[PDB]
Amino acid sequence: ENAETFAFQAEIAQLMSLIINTFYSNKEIYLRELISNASDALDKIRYQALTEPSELDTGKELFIKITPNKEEKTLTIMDTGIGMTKADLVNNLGTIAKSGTKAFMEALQAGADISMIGQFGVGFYSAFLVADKVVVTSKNNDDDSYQWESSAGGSFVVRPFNDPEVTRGTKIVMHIKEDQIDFLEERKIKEIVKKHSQFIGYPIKLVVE
Amino acid sequence: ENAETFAFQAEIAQLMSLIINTFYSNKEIYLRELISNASDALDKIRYQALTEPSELDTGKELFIKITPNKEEKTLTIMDTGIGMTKADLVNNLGTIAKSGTKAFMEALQAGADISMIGQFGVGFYSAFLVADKVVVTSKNNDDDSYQWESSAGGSFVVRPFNDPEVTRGTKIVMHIKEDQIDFLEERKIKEIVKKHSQFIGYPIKLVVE
Ligand SMILES: Nc1ncnc2c1ncn2[C@@H]1O[C@H](COP(=O)(O)OP(=O)(O)O)[C@@H](O)[C@H]1O
Ligand SMILES: Nc1ncnc2c1ncn2[C@@H]1O[C@H](COP(=O)(O)OP(=O)(O)O)[C@@H](O)[C@H]1O
Ligand SMILES: [Zn+2]
Ligand SMILES: [Zn+2]
Ligand SMILES: [Zn+2]
Ligand SMILES: [Zn+2]
Ligand SMILES: [Zn+2]
Ligand SMILES: [Zn+2]
Ligand SMILES: [Zn+2]
Ligand SMILES: [Zn+2]
Ligand SMILES: [Zn+2]
Ligand SMILES: [Zn+2]
Repeated sequence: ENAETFAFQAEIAQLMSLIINTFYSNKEIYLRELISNASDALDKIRYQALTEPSELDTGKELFIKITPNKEEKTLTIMDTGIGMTKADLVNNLGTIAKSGTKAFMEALQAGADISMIGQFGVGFYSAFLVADKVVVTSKNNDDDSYQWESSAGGSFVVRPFNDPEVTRGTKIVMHIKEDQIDFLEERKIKEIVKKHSQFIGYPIKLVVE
Repeated sequence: ENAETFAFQAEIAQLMSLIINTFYSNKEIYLRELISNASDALDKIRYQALTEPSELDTGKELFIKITPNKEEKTLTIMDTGIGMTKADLVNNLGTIAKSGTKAFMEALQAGADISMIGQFGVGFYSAFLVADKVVVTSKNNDDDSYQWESSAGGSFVVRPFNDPEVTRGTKIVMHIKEDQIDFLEERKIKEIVKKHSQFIGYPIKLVVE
């Protein structure tokens, strides 16, 4: 079937614009948030396999892999976690109100740090701190493989998409803003993971390109 | 199926090598060769539709589209020509010897201009003058959609791949070398097309991304 275009719930769109359009000095927290989302997805498939071992027929190895691509100005974060169905992508990454959204916009306006984002249940949108466009390819055992994509602007699209690397899990491809390309450096990624994601229970693989 | 890997026939591998590893000025002829190939593919479907109009059920509009992406350092040339089956990709872009290959290598080493490539029946490999990697998505009415990819290793891969943009024809994505990013400029492209591809009988659309 075709690409379908969804609107972001209104407060999510406002938060996005505020995220993209306001200077923050502490942008590195996007990586903490996305790694923390991958870890939760990994937990969920790990616990599921304790009663249902065949949920790992789509891949036993549980990990996160980070791939900076300086030539193309993309940062990719992939995990072999539970993945998201078409409905999860539509429901969890844009259309449904989140209770923390509006509160976080108000906290930011009052001068709170951007690093609080995860506490408000909207950590995924930290990707827009460093990215102009974000593409999410995801395959859950209960659905076919789909792709969510948004350049902000109040809407996102979801289309069918098969990636032979994603047999179960989520690949997030961030298209890095010109003023944020520092985050594509091997050394910078290593430092941020080492300093802010040192307690994650899965291997984090960093591949250079 | 999944990805299959194919060795280039020996002389083609040697020609690709000579082409990537020797400095040539007049690299700009790659665009002329690729457009000429697109124009041939357009002609073939055009003539086919004269007796089998249902060959145009997969798209009536006959054109070429050029898309530079400076961010991603890619240049895309796309046509709605006859397209290539899996077998065409495998047979016509690498595995079968062409009689002009060796003759072209010796002509090059004897100092002939790179612009003569087309006259030797090997115009396609001019893409590797400006690109490190070339990815070809093609769909022919007699087969499923497939993708050919090479970084000139002495081999190429062919995998299944659907691109909603290609319902019939061919899309060439060139990953442009660091020193050749000038070819991504709107001004330069138009000027190369205006001077060297002047008499092509199909619309050539340029889209700036
Ligand atoms: N890597 C992922 N794999 C599976 N689902 C994810 C992934 N990243 C995000 N999601 C889904 O998107 C939702 C929103 O993420 P986020 O905005 O970080 O909020 P939170 O993690 O606080 O729930 C998650 O709860 C989860 O359902
Ligand atoms: N855009 C295209 N669409 C369909 N077939 C193509 C395309 N480009 C190249 N090919 C196939 O690859 C072959 C090799 O092309 P090339 O190396 O330029 O040689 P020639 O064009 O002299 O045949 C072509 O003959 C054609 O069969
Ligand atoms: Zn989160
Ligand atoms: Zn199930
Ligand atoms: Zn479904
Ligand atoms: Zn990009
Ligand atoms: Zn800097
Ligand atoms: Zn430091
Ligand atoms: Zn830090
Ligand atoms: Zn040709
Ligand atoms: Zn590239
Ligand atoms: Zn010229």
